[PDB]
Amino acid sequence: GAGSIREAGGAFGKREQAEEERYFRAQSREQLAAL
Amino acid sequence: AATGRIVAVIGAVVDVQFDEGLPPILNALEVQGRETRLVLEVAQHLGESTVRTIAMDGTEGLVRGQKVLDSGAPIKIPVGPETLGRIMNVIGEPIDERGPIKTKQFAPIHAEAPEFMEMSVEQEILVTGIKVVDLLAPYAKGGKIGLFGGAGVGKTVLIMELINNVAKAHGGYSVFAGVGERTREGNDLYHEMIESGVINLKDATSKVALVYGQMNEPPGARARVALTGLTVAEYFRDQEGQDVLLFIDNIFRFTQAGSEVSALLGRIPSAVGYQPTLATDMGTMQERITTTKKGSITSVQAIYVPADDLTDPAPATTFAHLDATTVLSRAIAELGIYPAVDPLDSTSRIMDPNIVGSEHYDVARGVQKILQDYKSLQDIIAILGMDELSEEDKLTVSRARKIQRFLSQPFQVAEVFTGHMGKLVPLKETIKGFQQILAGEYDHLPEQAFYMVGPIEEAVAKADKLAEEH
Amino acid sequence: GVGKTVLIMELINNVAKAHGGYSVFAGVGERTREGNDLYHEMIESGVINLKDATSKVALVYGQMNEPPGARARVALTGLTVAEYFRDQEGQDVLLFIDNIFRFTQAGSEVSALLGRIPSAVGYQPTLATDMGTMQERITTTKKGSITSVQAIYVPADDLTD
Amino acid sequence: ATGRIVAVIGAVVDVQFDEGLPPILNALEVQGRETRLVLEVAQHLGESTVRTIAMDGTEGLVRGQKVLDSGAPIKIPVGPETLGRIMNVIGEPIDERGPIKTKQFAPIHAEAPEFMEMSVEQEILVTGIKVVDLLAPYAKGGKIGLFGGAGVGKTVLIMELINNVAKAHGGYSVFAGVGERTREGNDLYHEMIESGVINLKDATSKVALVYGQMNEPPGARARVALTGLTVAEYFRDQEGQDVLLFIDNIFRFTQAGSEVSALLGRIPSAVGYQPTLATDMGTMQERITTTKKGSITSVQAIYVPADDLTDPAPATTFAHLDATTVLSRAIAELGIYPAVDPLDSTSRIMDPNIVGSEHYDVARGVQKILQDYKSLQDIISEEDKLTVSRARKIQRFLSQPFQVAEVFTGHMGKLVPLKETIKGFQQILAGEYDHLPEQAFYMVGPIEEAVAKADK
Amino acid sequence: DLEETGRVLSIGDGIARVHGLRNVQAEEMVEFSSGLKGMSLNLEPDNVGVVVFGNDKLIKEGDIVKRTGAIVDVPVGEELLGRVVDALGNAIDGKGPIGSKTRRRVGLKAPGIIPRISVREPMQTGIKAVDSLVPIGRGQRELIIGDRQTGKTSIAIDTIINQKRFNDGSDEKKKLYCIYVAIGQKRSTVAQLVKRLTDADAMKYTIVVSATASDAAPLQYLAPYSGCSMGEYFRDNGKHALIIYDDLSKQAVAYRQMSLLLRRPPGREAYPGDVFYLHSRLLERAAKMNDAFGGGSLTALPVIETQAGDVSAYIPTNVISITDGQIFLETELFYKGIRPAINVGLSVSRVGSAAQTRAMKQVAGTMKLELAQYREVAAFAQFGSDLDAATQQLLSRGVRLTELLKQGQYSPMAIEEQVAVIYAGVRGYLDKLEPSKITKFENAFLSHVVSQHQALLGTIRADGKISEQSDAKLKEIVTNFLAGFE
Amino acid sequence: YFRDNGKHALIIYDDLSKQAVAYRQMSLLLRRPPGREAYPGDVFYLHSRLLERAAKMNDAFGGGSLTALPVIETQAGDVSAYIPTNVISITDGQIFLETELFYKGIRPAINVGLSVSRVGSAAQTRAM
Amino acid sequence: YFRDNGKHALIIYDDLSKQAVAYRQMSLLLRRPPGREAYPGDVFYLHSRLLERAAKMNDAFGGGSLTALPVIETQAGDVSAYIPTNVISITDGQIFLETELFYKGIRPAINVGLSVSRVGSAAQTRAM
Amino acid sequence: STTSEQSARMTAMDNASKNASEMIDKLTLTFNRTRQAVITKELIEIISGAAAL
Ligand SMILES: Nc1ncnc2c1ncn2[C@@H]1O[C@H](COP(=O)(O)OP(=O)(O)OP(=O)(O)O)[C@@H](O)[C@H]1O
Ligand SMILES: Nc1ncnc2c1ncn2[C@@H]1O[C@H](COP(=O)(O)OP(=O)(O)O)[C@@H](O)[C@H]1O
Ligand SMILES: Nc1ncnc2c1ncn2[C@@H]1O[C@H](COP(=O)(O)OP(=O)(O)O)[C@@H](O)[C@H]1O
Ligand SMILES: [Mg+2]
Ligand SMILES: [Mg+2]
Ligand SMILES: [Mg+2]
Repeated sequence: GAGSIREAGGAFGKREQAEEERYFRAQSREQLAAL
Repeated sequence: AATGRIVAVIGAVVDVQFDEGLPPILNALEVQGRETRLVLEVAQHLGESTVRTIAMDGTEGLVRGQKVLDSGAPIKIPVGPETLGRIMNVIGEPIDERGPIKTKQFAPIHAEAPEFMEMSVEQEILVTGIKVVDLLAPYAKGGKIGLFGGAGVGKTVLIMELINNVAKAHGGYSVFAGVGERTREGNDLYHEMIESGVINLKDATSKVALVYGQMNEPPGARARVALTGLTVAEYFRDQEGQDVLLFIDNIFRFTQAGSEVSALLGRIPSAVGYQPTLATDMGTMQERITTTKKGSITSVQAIYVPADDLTDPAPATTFAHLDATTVLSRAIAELGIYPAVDPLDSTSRIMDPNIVGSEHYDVARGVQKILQDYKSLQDIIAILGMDELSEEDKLTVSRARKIQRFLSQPFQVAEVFTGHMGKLVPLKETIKGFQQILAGEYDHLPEQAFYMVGPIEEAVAKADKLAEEH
Repeated sequence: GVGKTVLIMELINNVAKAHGGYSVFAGVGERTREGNDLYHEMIESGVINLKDATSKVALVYGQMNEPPGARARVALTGLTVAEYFRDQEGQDVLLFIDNIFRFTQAGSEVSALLGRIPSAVGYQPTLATDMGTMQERITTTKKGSITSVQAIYVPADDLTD
Repeated sequence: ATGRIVAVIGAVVDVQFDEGLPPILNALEVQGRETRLVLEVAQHLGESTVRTIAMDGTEGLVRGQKVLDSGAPIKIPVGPETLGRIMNVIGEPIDERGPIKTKQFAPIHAEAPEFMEMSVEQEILVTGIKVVDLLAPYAKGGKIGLFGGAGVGKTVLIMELINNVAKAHGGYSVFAGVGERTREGNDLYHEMIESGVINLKDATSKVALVYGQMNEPPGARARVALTGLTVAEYFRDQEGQDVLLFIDNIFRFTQAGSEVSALLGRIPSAVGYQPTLATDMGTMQERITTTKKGSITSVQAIYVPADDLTDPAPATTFAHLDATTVLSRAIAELGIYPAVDPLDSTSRIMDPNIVGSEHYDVARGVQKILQDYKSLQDIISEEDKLTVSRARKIQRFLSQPFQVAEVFTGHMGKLVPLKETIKGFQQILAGEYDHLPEQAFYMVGPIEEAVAKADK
Repeated sequence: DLEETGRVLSIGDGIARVHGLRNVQAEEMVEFSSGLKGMSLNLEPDNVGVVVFGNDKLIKEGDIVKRTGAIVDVPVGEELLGRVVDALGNAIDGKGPIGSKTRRRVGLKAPGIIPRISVREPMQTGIKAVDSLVPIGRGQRELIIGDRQTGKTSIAIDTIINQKRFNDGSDEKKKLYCIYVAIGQKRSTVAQLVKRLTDADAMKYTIVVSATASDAAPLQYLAPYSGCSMGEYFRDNGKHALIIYDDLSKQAVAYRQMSLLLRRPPGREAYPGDVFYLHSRLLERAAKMNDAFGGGSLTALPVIETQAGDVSAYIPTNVISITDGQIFLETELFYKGIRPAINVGLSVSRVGSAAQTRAMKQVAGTMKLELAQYREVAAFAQFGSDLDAATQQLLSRGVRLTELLKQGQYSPMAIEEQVAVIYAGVRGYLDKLEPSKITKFENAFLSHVVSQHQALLGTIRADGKISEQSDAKLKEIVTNFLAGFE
Repeated sequence: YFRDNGKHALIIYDDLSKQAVAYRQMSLLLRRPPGREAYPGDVFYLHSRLLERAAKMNDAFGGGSLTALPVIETQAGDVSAYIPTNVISITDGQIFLETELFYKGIRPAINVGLSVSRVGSAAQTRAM
Repeated sequence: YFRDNGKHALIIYDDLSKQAVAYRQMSLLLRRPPGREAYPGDVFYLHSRLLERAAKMNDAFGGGSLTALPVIETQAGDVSAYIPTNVISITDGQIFLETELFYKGIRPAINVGLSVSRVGSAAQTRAM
Repeated sequence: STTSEQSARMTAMDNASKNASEMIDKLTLTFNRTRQAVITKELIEIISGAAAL
C-alpha cells in the first residue's frame, strides 16, 4: 500500500496531486527563468 | 460423406442426428439449403447418434429436419503465400471482394501443439523503438508478448505502433488476426496497411495476411477465428521456415466466446461465470503459438482486462502463457502519459543481466526502484505536504516525475491524437537517457521538458525552447 | 424505520385533508395496527363518516399477515378503485400505497413455487415486467388525474436492490 | 442385512439393500477389502438404496461389491483402556500397540441429555492456574474457546490442564485432533509421553487421544469429534467424573461438515457453509454439559477465517462458548508463562452471582489495574508510579510454573487453589507487598512463595 | 488376451459416459480403442464416467473401452534422475525409454503417526532469508505463496541448484534428490527451466514431471501424485527427496474442470467439496521417517499464486491450513529492490530453529530479533533523524540487515558463508558502513573469506557451530577486512 | 388463548435470528432459491405472520392483549442487515443494546438515543 | 434504411440496460441457463450485433451513415458491472456523467477526465 | 510559542490518529460484510446455473 492514498482518489489523493503540481510548477518556473 | 438432420436449434447451438456415420468431434458440417455457407463445428456426442454443434454463422432461418452434410475434416482454411494481402473469415472465405484465394494446400484449423523436444530456448531482444518497453520489459524475437489493459487505455494504438515499427522493419510475412473486435478498426487497419505498401493490391508482394471475425459474429466464429489466424501463421512457420509475426486483437474475446456457449452446451458454470474448461481451452490454443526448431513466431496479443481487474480468470490465466507482458494502466493514462505502460507491473523474461547486459539491467532496476520510492513518498506528501520533505526526498520526487515523463513517447500512429511527430528511440539512447536522469545530470531542467520527447537531446532542446519562450 | 410512514401520514394530513376530489389508501404488506390507527384517525377527523355518504377516502388492505397472493394482488385492488374514480368520474384522485415494495416481494415468494429460474438476489425473472404492468395503471390520463404517493421499502438499506 | 454397492462417486457411495434398509447414521462395513472401510448412511434415496459418506478412501470399489449392515452407528471401545492410546474415527488403534481391550462399546451418535438431567446452577471448574481461575474462570460443563496458535505454549497449557484436572478433580481427559496434521499429531503424542501425561508402561495415563488426520475424507474428519465426545461421555456417565475434552481444531470440524454437505449435493448457505451449520454445531456441542452424574468441560481451539469474527463458523461457535482464553505472543515475549492475555480472556461466569462478590471484586480490581498500567505505558504523577509498581507485580504474579515442564526448567509445578489465588491478588492490590521487589512474584505459586523468594 | 469392455455412450469435453464395464473399479485405468487412456472417476448405476488422458476428438460414440484392472501407477526409481517425463512417467525428452524396474501407485496413503520422527535435519535452500528466518527441515511442507512474477520459481530453482554441493560430496546422509512437477506451464517455460538446471549441472539428481497447459485436465490433475510417488520411492529407501509442485493452483483448476464436467456438486468458487481432501492427501505424504523405517524423508515445497495478495481465497486458505509454514513474496518488496522479495513479517516456519544448524541458529536468533524491532519502528523512517538515538540505531541496524538479505538469482550460498555474512551483520560490523555499500561489501568480503580463509569455513561446516576459536577468528577476519575496505 | 379470553399475555421469542437460521436450513434443504445471505424469499413473511398475532383487542372481542418481545442478535452491531431490518419493519419499535455501553459498565446497556417505542408512550402512567 | 440510401441517420437506445433486463427475463423463462447476475451467456452478443450496425459507408455504397448513441444506467457509479463493461468495450467512446459533478453545478455533468472519443479530432471541424 | 505548537501539534496528530483508527475499524467491518456477500452471491450464481440443467 505504498501509493494507497492517491490510488484511492478522494480528498486526500486529490490534495496530494494538487500540492505536488503546485510545488513543481513553482520549481519549473524558477528553473526555466534560470536558463 | 454422411448426412444428418437438424433436430434442435437453441441460440448458436444446433443438434444434428446422424443415422449413419456419426462425425468425430471438431468436424465441420455444412447445412444444406442455405444462401450463404453455414458451418457447424461438432462439440459433443450426446448419445443416441446425435451431436451437439456450434454455429459459425447465424442460426436464423434454420428448420428442424434440414439436411446437414459431413465434410469429414475440421474447418480447412487455405494456406500459402496466396493468403498474403487477403482477408479471410473464420472458415477461410475471402471477405475482401477480391475473388477466391487460389492456394494449393489447405490446413485444418485444429492441430496439435508442438512437442517438448521441439522447443527453442533462444532469447534475443527485439528492439521496438519504444522507450518504456525496451527499457523495463523488452520483447524477445520469437517470444509471446501480450498487452494487458482495460477499455480505452491504448491496446489498439500500441499494437498498431508495433505493427508499424516492427512489421515495416520485418521481412517475414506478418499475420494479423482480428478476434471479436470492432469492424471499423478492421477497415482502418486494412486501409492504413494498403496506403503503407504492406498490402499490395497489384504486383503481389504483400507481406501481411488478415483474418477477421468481429463483434457482430456469433460466439462460434469469435471462438475459432483466433485458431484460423494461428493456422495461417503456423503454415508460414513450418512449411516455409520463415520468421512470422502474429498480431492478435483481441484474444480475450476468444475466451469470452466460449463462455457465451458454455451453459448452452450443458456445462455447470465455474467462477466469475466462465466455462469450466477455461484454462485448458486457453492452453490448447496458446501452446500452438510458439517458436519451434522449425521456425519462429513472434506474437503480440492484445488482452482485454474486464473492468481493470487483472485478477479476472481470463487475464490471470493468460499471464502464464506470455514471455513479456506489457500492462497498460488507466491511472497512468489519466496522467497524460502515453503509452500507459505500468512500469511497476510490466515484466519480461529477458530482463536478466546475463542477457541485456549489466548496464541495461541496472538502469531498469534503478528506474523501477525510484518509481516505487516515489509511490512510498506520495503518502508523506499528502499528509505533511511537500515543503516538509527531506532534501534527498525532494530530489527523489523530482527525478521520479522526470522519469515518469521521459517514459512517455509520441507515436507515429497517434499523430492525430497528439499532433506531435512520431519518434523511434534506439535502445542505447534509451539506456543513456535514463542513466543520465538517474545520475542527476538534468536536475536543472524542468519536468515538462521530458514529456513526449524522443532521445534526451530532444529533452534538452525542448527545455531550451521552453525557456527561450518564457 | 427511517420515516416512510410518518412522511406518508404527513402527506395525508397536508394534501389529502384539504383535497378537492377523492382519495384511496392501499395498505400492502404493512402493519395491521397501522391500518387500525389510520381508520380510527380518519373517523375521528371526519374524513370517514360512518353515518352518511360524506366519506372521501376508500381503504384497501392486505397486510403483512396475509399470504403472498393477497399481498401480490391488493395493490391491484387499490389501483382498480382509483381507476374507477379517475376514468368513470373524471375526478382528481389521490392514491397512497404503503408499501409497494411488498408487492414485488410477494411475487418472489411465489416465483419459487411457480417453477421459474430465479434472477439476481433470488427475485422473480419477471420483476420489471410485473412492476411495469402494475405501475402503468397508476397514471394520469386526459380523462382524469391520479396523484400517487408510494412508499418503497429498501431492503437492508441497499438502494441498488 | 447385506446390500451391494451401486454407485461410487468420490467419497459418496450408494448401496442397495434387497431387504431391511439400515436406518440413517448406521455404519456399513464394505466386504473384501485389505483395510476396514466404513460407510455412514446419510439418506434413504428410495428404491431400497441408501446414500452413504465414506470414512476412508474409496479407490478400488466395485459396483456390486457386498456391504454388511452393522445394525448400529459407528461403535467405538470406551473405558479406561482407551487412556494413553490413539484411535481414529472408527475406534481403531493407530499407535501400533495392539487392540484396545475394553469391555464396552458405545455408538458415536447419541442424544444430548434431557432437560431434567441438566444441572440448574453454574459452578466453577478449578484448574489450579492462577490467571485462568482468577480473570476468566472455566465453568464446569462449559465450552472454552482457546485462541492463539503456535509459539505461545498451547500444548504446554493443554497438558497442564490435563494434569491439573487429573490431580485436583480426579477426572480424565480426551483429545480430539479434528483435521490434525500428522506431523503435529506425532509431535503432540511424544510431547505427552515425555511430560508424563501418557504412560506407555503402566495404567496411569490421563488422556485418551482420538486423531482424524487431514488426509482423511471429510466424513472421518466430521465424525472424529463425536468419537472423542463418546469417550468423554463414557468417562462422565459411567465413572461419574469431571472430564476434560479438547477439540483441535473446531473450525476444521465446521469445514469437514461443510465438505460433507457439499458432497451430498446440498445447496450451500452463506459464505459457502452447510445449510445445517447451526444444527451440526448444536448436536455436537449440546452433549458437552453437566449432568447429574458428572460433567464434560470442553477446551476448543478456535480459528477465525480471515480474522473476521462475524464469519458464520466463528459466529456459530461463539454462541456456545462459556469462556475465552487468549494466548498472546506479546505476553510470551515478556517471559510470562502461561502466555494468557489477562485483558482479552473473558468468561461468562465472571459474575458476582456465580463466582462470589469477593472473587469478582478481586478480578475486576486486577483488570482495572492492568488497564491503568497500559494507559500509563501509553505516555511513558504521584500515585501513577504506585499503580505502575503494583501492576508490574500483578503481571509477574499471573505467571506460574507448570508441573509438565519440570523436566525442562527444573522448577517445581504449582497447583494453586482458588482461595490462595484470590487471597494473593487481594493482598497485592491492597498494598500488602509494596516492599518486596517486582522480580519476587515471577514463577511462584501462592503468595507465601513470593515472600519466601523475596527473602532471598 | 480376453478383456472386459464397454461402449462409449457419449463423449464431450473430455468426459466419456461409458456403458458396461460392470467390474471396473473406482479410479481404475481403462484404455479406449483409439489407444487413448482414461480413468474411471464416476461409477454410476447405468454408466461409468471416464476422464480422458488426451484429446476427445479420437473418441466417438460406440467406441470400445477395455479395462486394465489396475489403479494408475507410475515408474519409480533412480533411472528417472535427469529425465523429463509426463504425468504418467513416459519420457518426453527424447532420450529413450525409462529403464525403471519398480512401479508405484500414485494414490497410496501417507505414513501414519508412528512411522514418523520429528523434523530435525536442515534442508538448505541457499537463500539467506529462507535459511536464516524461515528455516525448512527435511520432512516439512513449506508453502511458497505469492502473486504472479514475484520470484517463487526462482526460490525453487535456487533450492534445487544448491543441492549440488551435497550431491557431489560423499556424505550419503546429506544428499537430496530433487523433483520439480510443473503443472499448467508452457512447454517453453519448462524447456528454459530444464536448460537452466542442466547448465547448473542440477539435472543429474533432478526429475522434472511436466504436465503442461496443452495437456488434458486429468494429466495436470495426476502429475503432483506421480511426482510424489517418485519421491516416496526415495523417502522409503533411506534417502531424502525434495518435491516442488509448481503450482497447486493450476492442479486445483484442472480438478475443478474435471469435477464440473462430471456434474459433481460445486461449492465455493465452483470447486468440488473434496478439493481440500485433494491437496491434503497430496501433502501429508511429505514425511520424515524414523530410523526403524530407514530414516528417509520427503520435503514438499508447494507453490500457490494468489490474486492481488488475497490469501483468503479458497485454495490459498486450504493449502495454508495444510502446510507447516509459508514463504510469502511481495511485489512491492520486489520493486523496492528487495530480492528475493520475501516478506519476513508474514513468512513463518512452524518447525523453526529445530531445522537449523547451531551456527545459523546463533546468528539467526539475533537477526530475527533485530529485524522484528526494525519492523516495529520502521514506519518512523522518513522522520528517523528526529527521534532517540535508540530508534535511529534500530533503523540503521534494520536497513543493514535488510540489505544483507538481498541475493542474486541462481547463486545459492553455502551455509558457512551465510553464517559468516550474518555474523558480520548482527555483530555490528556494518553500522559504520553506509547502506549503499553493504551489498558490495557482502560480495568482496565473501570472496576474501572464500580465498584466504578456507580453514574457518571448513571448520564451521564440520562443526555446524561457531565455537570460541571460530568466533574469535571470524571476529579478526571481519574487523581486518572492514578496516581495509574501500 | 389468553388474548382471546379477556386476559393479557406477554411472549418473548429468544431469539428470532435462530428461528430464521432454522428456517433457512429447511428452505435450502428443500432446494428453494436463496436470496440475500442465502435466506429464502419468504423469511420476512416468516416473522410478519408471527408478530402480527400480538395485538390489543377491543372490548367487543374481550379486551385482552398479547405483547411480544422478539429478540434479535446482530453481528458486530450491524442493525442494517437483512433479518434485523425485517424485524424492525415488523415491530412497533426497538431497544438497542450496545456493546460499548455494556463493556463500560452501563447496564442495562440501552442506547437511549436509538431505542424507540412508537405506540407505548400513550400507555405510560401519569407519574412516570 | 437511411444508412443504405445515401442518407445519414442517428439512433439513440434509451436504454440498453432495460433491454438486457428484458432479454434476461425472456431467456430465464425459456429455461435457458443463467450466467452472471442471471443474465444469459450471450448478452454481450445481444448488444454487439446491434451496435456493430452503426457504420459509415464508402462512396460505392452511397456514403450514408448511422450514428449510435446507446445509453447505460449504472448502479451507484459502478462502471465495473457486467452490462456497462460490455457496452464500454463495444463502443467507440463514452460520455461519463457523474452525480457529484451534477450537484456541484457542472451541467451537463460530463466528466472529461473519463470521457473518451476513439475517433478524436478526425470527427471535428477545423475551427473547433 | 514553541512548547505551544509542539504540544498542540502532538495533540492534533494524536486526534488524527484516533479518528483514522476509528474509520479503519468501521471500514474493516464494512469490508468483511461486503466480501462475505460477494462470496455468497457468486455461490448463488453457480448454484442457480447448475440447477437449470
Ligand atoms: N533474486 C532475484 N534477483 C533478481 N531477479 C529475480 C530474482 N528472483 C526472481 N527474479 C526475477 O523476477 C522474475 C519473476 O521471477 P519468477 O518467474 O521466478 O517467479 P514466478 O512467481 O514463478 O513467476 P510466474 O507468475 O511466471 O510463475 C524473473 O524474471 C526473475 O528473473
Ligand atoms: N499512444 C497514445 N497516444 C495518444 N493517445 C492515445 C494513445 N493510446 C491511446 N490513446 C488514447 O486512448 C484512446 C483509446 O485508444 P485504444 O487504442 O482504442 O485503447 P483500447 O484498445 O484498449 O480500447 C484513444 O482514442 C486515444 O485517444
Ligand atoms: N418526521 C419524524 N419526526 C420524528 N421522528 C421520526 C420522524 N420520522 C420518523 N421518525 C422516527 O423514526 C420511527 C420510524 O417511523 P416509521 O415512518 O413508522 O418507519 P418506516 O420507515 O418503517 O415506515 C418513528 O417511530 C419515529 O420515532
Ligand atoms: Mg481496442
Ligand atoms: Mg411503514
Ligand atoms: Mg513460476
